[PDB]
Order: sequence, then structure tokens, then C-alpha cells
Amino acid sequence: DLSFTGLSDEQAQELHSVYMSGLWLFVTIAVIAHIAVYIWRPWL
Amino acid sequence: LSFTGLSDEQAQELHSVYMSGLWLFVTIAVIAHIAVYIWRPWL
Amino acid sequence: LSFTGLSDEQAQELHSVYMSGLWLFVTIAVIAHIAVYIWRPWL
Amino acid sequence: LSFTGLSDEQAQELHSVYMSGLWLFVTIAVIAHIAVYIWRPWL
Amino acid sequence: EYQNIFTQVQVGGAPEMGLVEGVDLSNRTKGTTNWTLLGWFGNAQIGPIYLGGWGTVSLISGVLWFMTIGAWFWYEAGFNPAVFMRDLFYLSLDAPDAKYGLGVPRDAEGIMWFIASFFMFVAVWSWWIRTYTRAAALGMGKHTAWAFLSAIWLWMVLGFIRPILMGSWSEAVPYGIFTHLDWTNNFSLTYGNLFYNPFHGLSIAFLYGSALLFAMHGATILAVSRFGGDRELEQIVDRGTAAERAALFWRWTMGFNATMEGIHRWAWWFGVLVTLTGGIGILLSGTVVDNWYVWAQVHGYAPV
Amino acid sequence: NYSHEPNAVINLRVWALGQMVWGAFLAAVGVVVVICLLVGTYLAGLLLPEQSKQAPSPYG
Amino acid sequence: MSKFYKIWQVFDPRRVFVAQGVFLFLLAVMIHLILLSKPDYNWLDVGTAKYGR
Amino acid sequence: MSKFYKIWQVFDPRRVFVAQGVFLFLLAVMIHLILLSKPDYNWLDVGTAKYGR
Amino acid sequence: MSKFYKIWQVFDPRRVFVAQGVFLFLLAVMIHLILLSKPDYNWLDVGTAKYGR
Amino acid sequence: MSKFYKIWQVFDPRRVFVAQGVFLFLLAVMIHLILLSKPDYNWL
Amino acid sequence: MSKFYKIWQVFDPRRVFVAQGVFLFLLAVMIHLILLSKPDYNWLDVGTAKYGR
Amino acid sequence: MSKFYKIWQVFDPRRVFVAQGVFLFLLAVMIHLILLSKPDYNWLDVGTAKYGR
Amino acid sequence: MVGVNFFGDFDLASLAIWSFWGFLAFLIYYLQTENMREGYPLEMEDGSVAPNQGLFPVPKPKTFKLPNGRGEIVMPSAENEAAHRRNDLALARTSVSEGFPHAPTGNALVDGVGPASWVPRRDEPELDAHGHNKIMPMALAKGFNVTAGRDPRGLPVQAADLEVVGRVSELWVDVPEQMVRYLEIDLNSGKKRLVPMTLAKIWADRVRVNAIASDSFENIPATRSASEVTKLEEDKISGYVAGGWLYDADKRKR
Amino acid sequence: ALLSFERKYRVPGGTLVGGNLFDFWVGPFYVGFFGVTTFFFAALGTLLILYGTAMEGVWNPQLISIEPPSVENGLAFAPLAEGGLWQLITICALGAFISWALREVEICRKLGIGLHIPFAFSFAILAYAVLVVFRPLLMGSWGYAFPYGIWTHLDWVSNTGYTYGNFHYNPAHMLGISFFFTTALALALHGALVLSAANPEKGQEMKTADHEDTFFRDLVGYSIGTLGIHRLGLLLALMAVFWSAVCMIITGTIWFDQWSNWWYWWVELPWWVDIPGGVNG
Ligand SMILES: CCCCCCCCCCCCCCCCCC(=O)OC[C@H](COP(=O)([O-])OCC(O)COP(=O)([O-])OC[C@@H](COC(=O)CCCCCCCCCCCCCCCCC)OC(=O)CCCCCCCCCCCCCCCCC)OC(=O)CCCCCCCCCCCCCCCCC
Ligand code: BCL
Ligand SMILES: COC(C)(C)C/C=C/C(C)=C/C=C/C(C)=C/C=C/C(C)=C/C=C/C=C(C)/C=C/C=C(\C)CC/C=C(\C)CCC=C(C)C
Ligand SMILES: COC(C)(C)C/C=C/C(C)=C/C=C/C(C)=C/C=C/C(C)=C/C=C/C=C(C)/C=C/C=C(\C)CC/C=C(\C)CCC=C(C)C
Ligand SMILES: COC(C)(C)C/C=C/C(C)=C/C=C/C(C)=C/C=C/C(C)=C/C=C/C=C(C)/C=C/C=C(\C)CC/C=C(\C)CCC=C(C)C
Ligand SMILES: COC(C)(C)C/C=C/C(C)=C/C=C/C(C)=C/C=C/C(C)=C/C=C\C=C(C)\C=C\C=C(/C)CC/C=C(\C)CCC=C(C)C
Ligand SMILES: [Fe+2]
Repeated sequence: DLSFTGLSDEQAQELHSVYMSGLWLFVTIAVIAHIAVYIWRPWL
Repeated sequence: LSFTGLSDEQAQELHSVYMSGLWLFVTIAVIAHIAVYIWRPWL
Repeated sequence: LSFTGLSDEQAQELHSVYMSGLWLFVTIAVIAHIAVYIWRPWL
Repeated sequence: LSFTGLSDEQAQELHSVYMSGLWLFVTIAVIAHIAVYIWRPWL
Repeated sequence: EYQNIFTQVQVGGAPEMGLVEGVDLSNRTKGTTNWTLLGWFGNAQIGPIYLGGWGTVSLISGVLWFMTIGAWFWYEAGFNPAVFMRDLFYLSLDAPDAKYGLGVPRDAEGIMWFIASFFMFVAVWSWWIRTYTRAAALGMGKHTAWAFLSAIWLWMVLGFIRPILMGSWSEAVPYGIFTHLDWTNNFSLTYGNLFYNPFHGLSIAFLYGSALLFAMHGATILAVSRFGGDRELEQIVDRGTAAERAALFWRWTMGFNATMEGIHRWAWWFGVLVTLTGGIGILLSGTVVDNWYVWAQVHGYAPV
Repeated sequence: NYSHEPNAVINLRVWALGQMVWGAFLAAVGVVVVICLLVGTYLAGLLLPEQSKQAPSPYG
Repeated sequence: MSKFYKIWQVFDPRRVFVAQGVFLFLLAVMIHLILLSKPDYNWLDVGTAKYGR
Repeated sequence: MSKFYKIWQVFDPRRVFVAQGVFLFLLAVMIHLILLSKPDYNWLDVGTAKYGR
Repeated sequence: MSKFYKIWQVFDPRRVFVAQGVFLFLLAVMIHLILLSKPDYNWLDVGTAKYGR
Repeated sequence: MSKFYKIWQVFDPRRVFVAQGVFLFLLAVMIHLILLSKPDYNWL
Repeated sequence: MSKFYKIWQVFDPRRVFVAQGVFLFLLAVMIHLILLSKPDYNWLDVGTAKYGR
Repeated sequence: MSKFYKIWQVFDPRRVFVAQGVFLFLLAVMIHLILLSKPDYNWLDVGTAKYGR
Repeated sequence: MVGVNFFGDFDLASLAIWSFWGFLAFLIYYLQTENMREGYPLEMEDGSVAPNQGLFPVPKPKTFKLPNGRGEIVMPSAENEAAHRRNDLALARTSVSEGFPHAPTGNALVDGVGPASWVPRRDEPELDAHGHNKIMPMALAKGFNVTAGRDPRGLPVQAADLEVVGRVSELWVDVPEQMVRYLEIDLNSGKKRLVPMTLAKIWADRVRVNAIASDSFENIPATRSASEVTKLEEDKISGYVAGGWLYDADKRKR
Repeated sequence: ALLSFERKYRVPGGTLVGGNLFDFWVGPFYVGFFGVTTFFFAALGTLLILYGTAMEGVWNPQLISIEPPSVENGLAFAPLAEGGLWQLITICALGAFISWALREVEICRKLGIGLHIPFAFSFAILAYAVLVVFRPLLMGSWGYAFPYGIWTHLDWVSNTGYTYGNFHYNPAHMLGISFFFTTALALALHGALVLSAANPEKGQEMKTADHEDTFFRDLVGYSIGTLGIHRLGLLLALMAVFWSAVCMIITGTIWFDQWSNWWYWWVELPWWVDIPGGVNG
């Protein structure tokens, strides 16, 4: 129904799925790197 | 009455979703302030 | 009368919701002022 | 959706070539990073 | 690619003598002149002036002021023209000695200063009244007088008021080209570091803001002069794409904009606030604050 | 006739490389101009008396 | 006291909402700051003092 | 508390969203910097000290 | 949480993505500099000392 | 992870490629100048 | 004394309420600060002393 | 003297009332502060002495 | 009054600086409200009225009483905005979202969009105090002679595509200001057309107009009168010409 | 977000770099390539200012100060805690300013208006650079530049000016002063004139350019014209900043002593030196 952008729930779910894929990839990389930096030099 | 063009139902849905997000934010924040109070209390 | 063109009913409604929000605010503030007073009073 | 005028096929092609070049870049860069760890380590 | 800085083609005609809106035409002149050296950057007509009563007051008093200072310059120079044209900048009608306090100085330099100052008083106030009247006769608003009054406020604060509050005409400014600079320096040095006079900082803010603003306004109006933005009075009433384009430039740039009348309102304030804040900051120097760096330390903008 | 690449992928690849290298050339031009600016400044400073490099500090 | 719902017949909810939100926030900040600037109400300095850190 | 959703019959979600996003980010940055300037909560200096570096 | 996808019924991908890139790169640079500011956590000087160079 | 090709439906690729060229060259000079500053990591 | 509702026929209640609100907040802040100045009415210092904190 | 009411035929009521408010506030704020300056008239310091606090 | 704190560290200096902060606040209010007389109420791309009408309220209407019996102008007002409102706009939304452009559907120099936009000023000319028209051709302006500079009249008019289109004929002048606003062209096509002096650079041998190319010089709006020119025609002309710095650039050479 | 006339101008184009990528608006603001750059640089510089004062432990906005490296550091890059922050913030500030100018350019050519405004701004960037980039390089060290503190760049001004005695005697400084004063003057006069025409006495009609010209001809015998006054104030500001940049680039590079000793070349001209009279005899 409401769309200030034109996208209907369908295109929205599609775009969201891909965006979240990218986000979880980014986050995986960052988690790996944080674990590493903890091993090498902890900060807590 | 609607200064933005919404109806009560569009608003109610938007608000359920906003509330979901807000409660998720608050949840993570609570987890973190807890971990902190366990690691270096400020009270 | 209206300087903004609202009717008594929409206004009564707005005021209801505004007062509810205000009272929630004050309630949480009171919780906090009490906690603070128990932990470190000022009066 | 297509904001830029491209279709899924054209976009697939363009992405294939882009990521070709990307993996080339990362290959060269990891090589050079290795050689530098050889020269002046930093961990 | 024509930026409209220098006029390419000049034109002229019979001089534009004036507009009779209640002006006394006999107090007006009838001789004009053309001088193209200006036509390149502005109108070339060195047009008729108004010779009125207040104007005569001003001219007479101020010429006496000028020639008085020149007289003391001569006496201070040994009447040697070469000394005059040598020490011209180093000379001074220095201000009275503090011994006299606010009394009429019992010296020559001092009373000459006092008299020259009386003349300046007469001249400046006559000119202010002349602004008011010239804007009242053409039926215009008195914005120019209330702007000048701001300048007068500072000038008074420096010559008349601040000293009366401090009890010495020694505090007032000498009439020289380098001695009034020395006065400013010694004023800062005596009273802390004037920079820490918040009202000094504000007057500075508004001086820099006046330059900022006039460059902005002028560059805009030359940018939209290709749509006749130079004609402003007609874009306040009959808006055109000049005003719209200028407004939208500033909107898309910094998020807010003005109108072809409200930018003029902004200008009238950045100008007068330069001398309103200065007057106050000078009044308060020595009457309320003997040192400003310590006031800052105490007030938190300077460190202990 | 010459310059004709039959393949679609090779045509796309040489185009994108051209675009990327164009951008990098712009950036290099900018960096080089900045460099010439600062370095010419320093050099012209070497032409100045020795009292330029003696001046007291304002501590700030 | 019963008619106060007419401040909505006089004012516009948008401007009042934003304004009073700004007001509450800046007030909260000023107050927290006044505390922090006093060693007996700085929860942080007090904590590092209480826990012997 | 049962008609808060009516706020969106008042404010536009685009603006509200951008505003609160900026607000939260700056708030977080300021709190983090505050701690970072208090050396009893500077997690970096702590971890240096706790792990002897 | 089920319906977060409606965010793209509010915002446009283009502006959102510009924002995201800018903000993430800014944040990364900021934190890297934060670290390089400490004589510790500065991988470069740490390695310099560790290997006695 | 496989539907990332949809970014070229969002952004014109010509300009994106020029921009990447700029970004990467500038990042390179940034790090080289960072490293050059340090005597341990300077090579000249 | 009873005719004082006619000042609403000279003044726009909007202007007046905004101006009263501002005046009131500023007066209050001013006074509370004139108090925080005097060591005898700084209720915070008073509490510190009373409670031996 | 009973014909002083023509003042409302000369001056506008709105302008007069606003000017009057500002005038009186500034006078009063001023008088109270002049009184504050002298200690003998600083009711707060006076109280601190009356009650020996 | 040295060392005289009313309370705490507060002396005349502190009181004055704070009073200034207050006055300044009121002043920013005043100015940013007086900058609202034109343009508000805020619109969407749909032409509607939006929820965010600013945090500063639009001020109360004032009145401009015009010279020469042109009437009363009230700002802010609906008549003011509706007169200067353009309609039948050749524009197409680039996206359903807001904050994105709107493309010109057809020829923009003609359709009056973008840098080539114009505003419906009133088809009455600009007047001096005496009520005579402001812009007269130099031939009706009695007494007007070139007092300096290069007299352009009779010089060819080179355009952005470096091609030539005609010869200057007459100079339109601001008599009360004594300066040249527009210059007229005797075009090859047998037509007369104006061009602002600020957009024409007088060389020794010619007049250069790098704004527009030659195809455009013919479709320039004309004047219903050859002795006068109204504000409307001025805006149309000036917009048309200025739009060539964007919409005829593929043609501009050198 | 739009004004009642903002639409027909919201068309594509007028972009030096980029294209469709970045031709959009965020609220009222236009953001192109250079909008993104200026936002990034500004935000980074701001956050670094805050971290610098955080490391210091200062949180008062008036006492916050990020200072340049020592003078002994010379022109090398320093540790972030001893000048590196100031240097990065300088980099970011300059990028931000130049990008603001180029954004203004993009907008000026989308709205089809001249490029006078970015030109004017360029002089200010030039002066900032004169202070923090050029003058140092020629003087040999970054530490001769000014700090990023509200009340500390004033201390830099004071000390730098008292190095050469009363800076008032620098002539280029004199011209800067004079043009600044005349700028404020002309600004006030312009605004007052226009407002006095548009907003005249009660019960009178609006006025016109003829009345302005006549009032100022009456007052001082000359009127510069509606275009000439804009031209004039613009040039005044620019020449002011020009003289101000000229005054500083020659202070510690070509001149080294008190500035008063400069004017003594007029005294010491052989045909009025020995004369015993006046101040210098
Ligand atoms: C605890 C405290 C907390 C904080 C408290 C804060 C309280 C805030 C309250 C609100 C105040 C807001 C004031 C700003 C509004 C003005 C807006 C505007 O631009 O135009 C309005 C608008 C202008 O009208 P217009 O659009 O031009 O057209 C009107 C006519 O149709 C055609 O026009 P016209 O030709 O008939 O008349 C033109 C004139 C319309 O106005 C007038 O005609 C009257 C203007 C006032 C003139 C002076 C009054 C007469 C007596 C003067 C006494 C001087 C003594 C010296 C000897 C005598 C000299 C004559 O236009 C104006 O622009 C008027 C504004 C002028 C302001 C003053 C500028 C010069 C002052 C320079 C300094 C000198 C004094 C020293 C100050 C420092 C002292 C420590 O006028 C009004 O709205 C009413 C006039 C307001 C009367 C004056 C009140 C404000 C004065 C403030 C001055 C600053 C004080 C310092 C601040 C504190 C520092 C510590
Ligand atoms: C080293 C000394 C101190 C210092 C000491 C002072 C002192 C002392 C004063 C200021 C003042 C000012 N200083 Mg300083 N100032 C310093 C540092 C600075 C710096 C800087 C970058 O460091 C700047 C930019 C400024 C800025 C300023 C201005 C903002 C301000 C005066 C504005 C003005 O219009 O004056 C000039 C304006 C007038 C005098 C108006 C006079 C108008 C009348 C009507 C003239 C009559 C005309 C007459 C008849 C002549 C006829 C001519 C013919 C008809 C042609 N100063 C240093 C640190 N400065 C003034 C101020 O406000 O103090 C806070 C002031 O008095
Ligand atoms: C100063 O204080 C300090 C810094 C010390 C401490 C504080 C730090 C703070 C406050 C840090 C905050 C960090 C935050 C808030 C981080 C948030 C990160 C997030 C939200 C990251 C999201 C990343 C998402 C990514 C990388 C997504 C990428 C997606 C793609 C590359 C593919 C998407 C493809 C699409 C859309 C194609 C489909 C499109 C169409 C049109 C069909
Ligand atoms: C030196 O000074 C110090 C600080 C030390 C001492 C002085 C302190 C002072 C002066 C403090 C003053 C404090 C004051 C005056 C506080 C006032 C606070 C108020 C009035 C708070 C109000 C809060 C209101 C809230 C949070 C309202 C929330 C409302 C909602 C969430 C409901 C949403 C509304 C909707 C949806 C409207 C319905 C709309 C339609 C169309 C149906
Ligand atoms: C001195 O001051 C210090 C800092 C020391 C102390 C004081 C600190 C203060 C004053 C702190 C104040 C903090 C406050 C006021 C925090 C408030 C936080 C809030 C309200 C956070 C809210 C977060 C909400 C989130 C993240 C919501 C997210 C929602 C979504 C992702 C979904 C968006 C909506 C969608 C998709 C629905 C669209 C549907 C349709 C039909 C269009
Ligand atoms: C070529 O040689 C001849 C003799 C032919 C002519 C030469 C003339 C020359 C060389 C003239 C030179 C004049 C100069 C150098 C003038 C410089 C003046 C300067 C720089 C003045 C600067 C500031 C002056 C101020 C702020 C003075 C303010 C004075 C007042 C506000 C006066 C207020 C009233 C006072 C002091 C008391 C009198 C009051 C009453 C009511 C009688
Ligand atoms: Fe103007």
C-alpha cells in the first residue's frame, strides 16, 4: 500500500534480502578481524 | 486528521515496525550496559 | 474557534495522547529521581 | 526496478568483468603485502 | 563570459538633476559633470549636491576642525614645510594631560584638542540630522540615520562618554595618523588583551560578517544581473527569476535563503552591530573591567 | 577494421579499464599540481634571507 | 484545567512537538553537565572512587 | 499510550528517521569520547594496563 | 523485524547507499586514527619496536 | 551474495568506474605518504 | 479587572503564549543560577555537607 | 485629567503595551540587581546571617 | 563599578553579554521570518502543501503601495504567489521519491524550464518616478549620446557556434540610470530580437554571445512593441539567453 | 522541502564531475560529488577536533584547542598527539572549503547564474592557506601557523603581531583595515537606502532607484548606481583580503624587524633629515 518510493512489498523484500546478504558479509569480515586483533592485542 | 497523508492503519503498521526496531535497539543496548556494569561499574 | 482549523474532537483527542505521553515521561523521571535519592540524596 | 537503464543480463556481464578485475587487484595486493611482511613486518 | 565588472559601453544624456518630493530646490545646485573614469565602474555623473543649513553647519565646523589640527601640526613642526611633510604622520594634536582631569585644559595643546573636538561634535551631529532630513524630504525611511547613529555611538564612547566615566580627557583619542594607532595599542595593553573583550570579539565577528555578506550579495547580484537582479526594488514587488535563482542558490548551498528585501535587513544589522558592540565593549573597559584576560580566566574562556 | 574486437567481454573489459585509469590520471594530475605548488613554495623560501627560518615562535 | 485541549486549537502540533523536544533534550544535557561539573555528583568519578579504581 | 502511532499522522517518517539517526550517532560518539577522556573508563588505556603493555 | 523491508518503501536506495558508504568509510578512518593516536595500538610503531627496527 | 549485480541497475557504471579509479589512487598515495613519513617504513 | 479578557482583543494569543513561555523559562533559569551561586542556597553543596559525602 | 483617555487615540495600544512590558521588566530586573549588589540589601546574604548558616 | 559582582561572578559585563545573546536570538527570529515573505508555503514535487512548513512561522502580511497607481501588493499573500506561478510545465519526474530532479520533456529554452526559466512578472513595463518607461531605445531617449566606449551599433553578432547571425541596430538604455541594458539585433532572418548587454561582450570588430548558438537566435521571444519592453518579456528573453550556457553547450566551440 | 518555485529549476545538469551519480538533493541541500567530499572532510575534521580535546580531557568549547606541531618539528608530519591532528584537520578543512566552492560552481551552472560567488570565496581560501600552508613553508615550519581554538588563535594573532612590534605600521595591513571599514560602511548604507525606499514614511508610496540616486547625490554629490555599489562592495572585500594575505606573506619572510622602522625611509631622505624641528629632530 504505502510507498513513498514506488517499490511494492515484492521489490522491497528482494532488495532487502540482498542488502542483508551484503551486511552479514561485511559483519563476518569485521568479526573475524576483531577476533584476530583480540588475539594479537586484547583491549578488555 | 492527518498532516502527512497517512490513515490510521498505515500509521499503526508503521508504528509496529518502528516499535520492533526500537525494542531491538534497546535490547542490544541493555545487553551492552550489562556487560559493562560487569566489567567496570559506574555506580 | 480555531487559529489552526482543528475541531474540538480532534483536539480533545490530541490532548489525550499528549497527556498520556507526558505522564509516561513524568513516571520514568520519578522512578529515576527516586533511585538517585536513594543512592545519593541532595536534600 | 532499473534506475540506470540496465537489465539483469547486462548487469551480470558487467559484474563478471568488474569482479574479474577485483580478484586480480586483491591477488596483486596480497602478493605485495606478503613481500612487505618479508621486508618490514608490522605484526 | 562577461562578468559585468567594468562597463563596456557608456551612454549619457542631460543630467538627472533630481526628484522634487518636498526638497527645497533653491538649496540645490544646478551644475553637473561627467568623468568617464568612473563610468567604467559606476555612474559618471558627479551630480548636484544639496547645500542646506545643516550641511553648512557641518562644513564650517569640520573645516575649522581640520584646519585647527593643521595649525597645531605647523606649530609642532617649527613652521618648516619640510618638517611638516616629513613628520606629517608622526605629528599629533595629543590629548590633554591627566592633571586637568575633566576640567578645561590649562595648556595650549589641550585646549586646541578640546576645541577641535567641539567642532567635530557639531559636524557629526549636523551631518546625522542632514541624513534624517534628506530622507524625510524625499519621503524615504530613516534607516540611514539609525545606522549612522551606531557609528556615532562608538565615536562618542571614545571621545566624550568613556572619559567622563573615567574622569580624564586623557583617555580620549589623539588626532594623528600614527598616534591614534598607538592609542589603540596602549588601550589594549593597559586593559588586559582586548581580544578577550567578548564585545570586541562580537564587533569583529560582525565586521568579518559584513565583508562576507557584501561579497556574497554583490557576487550574487552580479551573477543574476543577466536577469536584471540589479533592479531590486522591482524584484521585491514584482518577483522574477533573478530573485528565485539567488534564493535557490543559497538554499541548495546552505539550506536557508533570504528575499530581495530581507538580505537588505541582514546587511543593516551586520553593519551597525559592529559599532554597537564596540561602544559597549569600550565602555566596559576600565569602568567595569580593569583587565580582560583575568575576567576570561574567571569566566571560563581563558585557562588558569 | 583494425580496432575491431569480436568478443563482447573483451570490449567491456578494455572500456572499464580506460574509465578507471582516466580517473586515476585525474587524481594524479591533482596530486602533482599540489606537489609542485608546495615544493615551489619551499624552494622560493630557500631564496629568502636566513632570518626567515630564525623567527621566534608564537607558541601556537 | 478541563479545556486545556484548546492549546491545540491555538497552536500547531508540529512546531510545538519539535520545539519542546529540543527543549527537553537541551535541558537534560544542561542538568547532566551541571552534575558532572561537581565532584560530588559525578557518577563516573564517584564510581572510580568507590570501586577503588 | 494506545494512540502513539498517530504521531505519523503528524510528522513525516523520512525526516523523523534521518533526524533520529543523526541524533543517535552523535549521542553515541559523544558518550564514547566522554569515557575516552576519563582514563578510568578508557578501555584502550585499561587494556594496556591490565595486560601490561 | 519481519517487516523491516518497508524501509525501502520510505527511502530510496541511491541516497541511502551514498550515505552508507560515506558514513562507514568516515567511521573506519576515524577509528584507525584513534588507534594510531595511542603510542600503543599503533601497529606500525609496535612492530617497529618488537622487531627492534 | 549472488544478486549483487543489481548495483549497476542503481548507479551508472561509467561514473562508478572513474570514481573507483580516483578513490583507489588516492588511497594508495595516502598510505604511501603515511609510510614514507615513518623512518622505519620509509624506503628512500 | 473582569474586563481583562479584552487584552486578547489587542494581542495575538499565539505571540503572547510563546513570549510568556520564553520569559518564564529564562527567568526561572536565571533565578536558579543566582541560587547555585550563593554557597548557602546551592542545594548540592548543602547536601554534600549534610550527608557527609 | 479625566480626558487623559485620548492617549489611546494618539498611540497604538499594542505598541504601548509591549514597550511597557519591556520597560518595566528591565527596570525591575535592574532594581533588584542594584539592591543585590550591596550586601546590606542582599536579602539572601542577610538571611544566611539571620539564621547563622 | 570594578569588582562589583551582583551575584557570583556576574557583573555589568556578564549582564550585557547575556542581554546581547537574547537580543540576538530575537533578531535571528526577526530576520529569518522576514525572509519568508516570498516562497512560502512549502510545496512538494506534486504541487501540494507539505507538513514541514519550517520551524519559523510565516509572518503577518505587510503592504507595498506602488508608485504610478500600480496598486497595493501584499506579502505574504496568495495573489502574489499565484500570479508568479508557472503552469503547463514541461517537466517529467525522474523518480517517485523526492529530492531527485525533473527532466525537461521538450525544448527547454522554449518550454521555459531550468536555467531558461522565467517568471510571470506583470506585462506592464518598468517605470521611473515620472512614470515614463525606464527602458527606451536610444533614439527615443532624447539627448542620449554615447559618451565613451565602443559604439557597438553595426557590429556583427558572433554566436556560440562561432557563426554570425546579424548586426546590432539600436541600444536600449536605462535612462534614469544612464546605462545600456539590452542591445537589439537586425537578424539575417529579417527579424529584430533583443539580447542583454550583460550576456554580450563587445569586441573591437564584433559582439560575441557565447551563451547560445545560431539556431536559437531566431526562436527568441519577441516584443509586442518596438519602443518599450515589459518585465515579462525581459524575464523570458533573459532566461532564454542564459539557458544556453547549459542547453546549447554541445554546440559551443572554442 | 520545496519552495513554491523550486521545481522548474530542479532539472538535471550543471555538474563538473560525476553525472547522474550524485545529481540529487537531501532536504534543501544539493549534493554532488563535491557535496559528498565536503561532508566527509568536514565531519572527519570535526570528530578529530573532538578526539583531540578528548585526549586532552578538555570539554569546554571555548577552552578546546588543537595546536600545530612545535617549530622544531619543522615541516615533517608529527604524532597525532603533538601536531598530527592539527595537520589532518587542516587537510580536511582545505578539502572541505575547495569542495564547497566547486559545489557552488555546480549550482551556479545548474541555475544558470555567474561564478562570482565561488571566486569571492577563493580569496578567503587563499588567505587561510597563506596562513597555514604558504607562510610556514617559506618560514620553514608548520608551527608558525594558527591553532584551532576559539580563544587561542587570538593569542597567536597577538604574539605574531607583537613579534614585529605594533603590526599597525604594516601598510598592507593599513589597506586591509581601510577596505574592511569601507566595506562595513557601504553595506550599512546600501541596506539602509534600500529599506528606506521600500519601507518609507507611513502613508507614502514605495520609492524607486531614482530616489536613491537623488538622496545620495543630495548628501554627498555622487551616486554610484545600483550595480556599482554591488561591484564596489565586492571589490572592497576582495582587495581587503588581498591586502591582508599580502600583509602576512611578507611579515616574517621579507621583513624581520619592527614595522615602524619602515616609515623611517621618508624621514631619512637626505634633504629633510638633519633639519632640526618636529618629531624627528
Ligand atoms: C535581562 C535582559 C534580557 C534580554 C533582553 C532582550 C529583550 C529583547 C526585546 C526585543 C528587541 C528587538 C529589537 C530589534 C527589532 C528591530 C527590527 C528591525 O530591523 O526593524 C524593526 C522596525 C523597522 O521599521 P521599518 O521596516 O524600517 O519601517 C518603519 C517605517 O515605516 C519607516 O522607518 P522610519 O524611517 O520611520 O524608522 C526606521 C526605524 C524604525 O525605528 C524607529 O524609527 C525608531 C528606532 C530607534 C531610534 C532611537 C529611539 C529614539 C531615542 C534614542 C535615544 C538615543 C540617545 C542619544 C541622543 C539622541 C539621538 C537621537 O527602522 C529600524 O530599523 C529601527 C530599529 C533601530 C534600532 C536601533 C539602531 C540604532 C542604535 C545604535 C546604538 C545607540 C544606542 C546605544 C545602545 C546601547 C546602550 C547600552 O521597527 C520596529 O519594529 C519598531 C522599532 C523598534 C524600536 C527600538 C527598539 C529596539 C532597539 C534595540 C537596539 C539594540 C539595543 C542593544 C541590545 C542590548 C545590548 C546590551
Ligand atoms: C592592538 C590593539 C587591539 C585592538 C584595539 C582596538 C580598540 C581600542 C578598538 C578596537 C575596535 C575594533 N577593532 Mg581592533 N584591536 C585589536 C585587534 C583587532 C583585530 C585583529 C584581527 O586582531 C580586528 C580585525 C579588529 C577589529 C576591530 C573592529 C571590529 C573594531 C572597530 C570597528 C570600526 O568600525 O572602527 C572604526 C569606527 C569608527 C571610529 C566610527 C567613527 C565614525 C565617525 C562618524 C567618523 C567621523 C568622520 C570624520 C568627520 C572624518 C571625515 C572624513 C571626510 C568627510 C572624508 N581589531 C588589537 C588586539 N580595536 C574598536 C571597538 O569597537 O573596540 C571594542 C576600538 O575602539
Ligand atoms: C568516537 O567514538 C568512537 C568512534 C570511538 C566509538 C563509536 C563508534 C560508533 C558510534 C560506531 C557506529 C557504527 C555503526 C552504527 C555501524 C553500522 C554499520 C552498518 C549498519 C553497516 C551496514 C552495512 C551494509 C552493507 C555493507 C551493505 C552492502 C550491500 C551491498 C554491497 C549490496 C546491495 C545490493 C543491492 C541493493 C542491489 C539491489 C538493488 C536494486 C535497486 C534492485
Ligand atoms: C539553572 O537552571 C537549572 C536547570 C539548574 C534549574 C532550572 C530548570 C528549569 C527552568 C526547568 C524547567 C523545566 C520545564 C519547564 C519543563 C517542562 C516540561 C514539559 C512541559 C514536558 C513535556 C513533555 C511532553 C511529552 C514527552 C509528550 C509526548 C507526547 C507523545 C509521545 C504523544 C504523541 C502525540 C501525538 C501522536 C499527537 C496526536 C495527533 C493526532 C493528529 C491525533
Ligand atoms: C550531558 O549529556 C549526557 C550525554 C552526559 C547525558 C544525557 C544524555 C541524553 C540526554 C540522552 C538522550 C537520549 C535519547 C533521548 C535517546 C532516544 C533514543 C531513541 C528514541 C531511539 C530510537 C530508535 C529507533 C529505531 C532504531 C527504529 C528503527 C526502525 C526501523 C529500522 C524500521 C523503520 C520503519 C519502517 C520500515 C516502517 C515503514 C512502513 C511503511 C508502511 C512505509
Ligand atoms: C596643509 O596644512 C594646512 C594647515 C593648510 C591644513 C592641514 C590640515 C591637516 C594636516 C589636518 C589633519 C588632520 C588629522 C590628521 C586628523 C585626524 C583625526 C583622527 C585620526 C581622529 C581619530 C579619532 C578621533 C576621535 C574618536 C575623536 C572624538 C571626539 C569627540 C567625540 C568629541 C566629543 C567632545 C569633546 C571631546 C568635548 C567637547 C564637547 C562639547 C559639548 C563642547
Ligand atoms: Fe542590494
